[PDB]
Amino acid sequence: DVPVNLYRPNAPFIGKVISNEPLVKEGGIGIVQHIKFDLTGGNLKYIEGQSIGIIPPGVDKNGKPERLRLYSIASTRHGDDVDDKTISLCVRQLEYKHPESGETVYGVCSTYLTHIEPGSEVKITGPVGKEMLLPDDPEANVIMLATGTGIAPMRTYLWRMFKDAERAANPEYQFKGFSWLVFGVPTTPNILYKEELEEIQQKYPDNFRLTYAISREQKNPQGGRMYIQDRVAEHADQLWQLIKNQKTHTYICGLRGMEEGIDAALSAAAAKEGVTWSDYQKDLKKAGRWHVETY
Ligand SMILES: Cc1cc2nc3c(=O)[nH]c(=O)nc-3n(C[C@H](O)[C@H](O)[C@H](O)COP(=O)(O)OP(=O)(O)OC[C@H]3O[C@@H](n4cnc5c(N)ncnc54)[C@H](O)[C@@H]3O)c2cc1C
Repeated sequence: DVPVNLYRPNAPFIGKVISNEPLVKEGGIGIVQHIKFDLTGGNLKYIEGQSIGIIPPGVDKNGKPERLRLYSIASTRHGDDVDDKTISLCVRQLEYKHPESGETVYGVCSTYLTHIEPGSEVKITGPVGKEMLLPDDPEANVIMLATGTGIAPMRTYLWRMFKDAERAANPEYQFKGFSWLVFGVPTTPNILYKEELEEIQQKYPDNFRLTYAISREQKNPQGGRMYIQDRVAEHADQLWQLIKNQKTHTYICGLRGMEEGIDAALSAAAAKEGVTWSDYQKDLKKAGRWHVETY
């Protein structure tokens, strides 16, 4: 029932770019683009939580072909237009430091993708991943802990859950559980999909809670910048009480190193009731209720 590896690196799907919109608004940090691809002419199917590979053009410094980089799928199975013909990605341009040869180094595949023109052909492989899939249980609770581009799989769940055209397209899935997104970003102009996330919270105030950790605008109780781990510690008792429900699934996605602060908050909360979190978390992973994708 889960599509996997319908296309592989030795014979990828050649899709075309339809659009390439900026997501970071004026005053924000960096470049993050929303890129939609045409899937007509092939049989690429996918579902929510999965990833696809992109093969960038060119050769590395040794003269070898550039390999694929994985990107979380940012659209539901139906695409943004709910027509089953497209797929979207949420790509941040990677750039960095002086202690790495030269001055500023630009990532090959993320620079390629964030500056790609409509009409351009792209090499696509996949889909891949069964670690971040959404339960078909409409009464599930869904905790979502994201930073930056880790918002991508979360957007596929929330759109499936709360978009009107999705609800009309998926008769089998009419969500009525509770979902909570904690989204960590550096500025308010960096809140990817801010307008659409906040519209969902207005229509479904009993089914969706939205919490931000904005580091250049908020301080934690110790005086430092507000990060997602500071927000998780703030609500650690509530998050633990929801995690004890048999229906609750937790998703964590973003850049590596966010998992350590989430566990230390949830550890202190579990300890109060005589539970060892790291032991409890193993059972959750085997049960398929603890989903992690960091990179
Ligand atoms: C499952 C999965 C899902 C992903 N989803 C997304 C997504 O939705 N959106 C998204 O933008 N990205 C996503 N990523 C990351 C993405 O695959 C690529 O790694 C990223 O876009 C950078 O690729 P590049 O080709 O731009 O960089 P490369 O050109 O390969 O540059 C990366 C290399 O340079 C180095 N480097 C990187 N950062 C630094 C730093 N601060 N200091 C020093 N050296 C550094 C390392 O050697 C790293 O291997 C995902 C990764 C995985 C594994």
